[PDB]
Amino acid sequence: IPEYVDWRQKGAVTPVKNQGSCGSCWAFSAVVTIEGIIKIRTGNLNEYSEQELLDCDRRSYGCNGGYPWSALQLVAQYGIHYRNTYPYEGVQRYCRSREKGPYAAKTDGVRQVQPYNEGALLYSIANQPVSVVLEAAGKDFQLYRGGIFVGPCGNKVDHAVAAVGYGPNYILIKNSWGTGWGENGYIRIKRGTGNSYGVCGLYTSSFYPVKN
Ligand SMILES: [Cl-]
Repeated sequence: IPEYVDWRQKGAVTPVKNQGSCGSCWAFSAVVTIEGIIKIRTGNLNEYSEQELLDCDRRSYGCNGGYPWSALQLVAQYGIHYRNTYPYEGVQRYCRSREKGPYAAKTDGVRQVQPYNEGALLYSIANQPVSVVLEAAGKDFQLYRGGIFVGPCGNKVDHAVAAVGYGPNYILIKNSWGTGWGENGYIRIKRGTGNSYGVCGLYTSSFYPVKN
């Protein structure tokens, strides 16, 4: 695998968003991976709808929270519309996918990374952006501005984000808290400690879509 990865430099990452007060991190996580795989597979970089997942993933709980893997399964079975055709309203509503015309994109499956395994996650990121989870409730994570973050933070994960790259001592993470948080919306999380959870629980639960 390469020494350095950054899918932004391949034009596979859309601008940073802000989820607001809604508990929709799981949908923003999933869309990052969708935007990435469609660019890698088709050549187009486009913004897809987090609201559609919020409204239509019957296995999640709207603004109470949810699962990136179930969002990705829904996109594998049905598809997803463009974000501008189905914009973010910040509250759950009824599923309006049928009123939006044919889907803009569709994947063919979902895969899971074996947990607590830094190298398995690195291998997946080299192929495409990966949905991951972490503990974001600590003040240190909330006040982060740049550099390689070593914590403090525990492993009680609570927040889905996306890994869009890595380097020798870090993994590169795109958050959905606006550009005003972190390194222009991003954080470099330290890798290579002697902790099997990863720092901030980073290796707890990672998934990615597949698209023939
Ligand atoms: Cl280091």
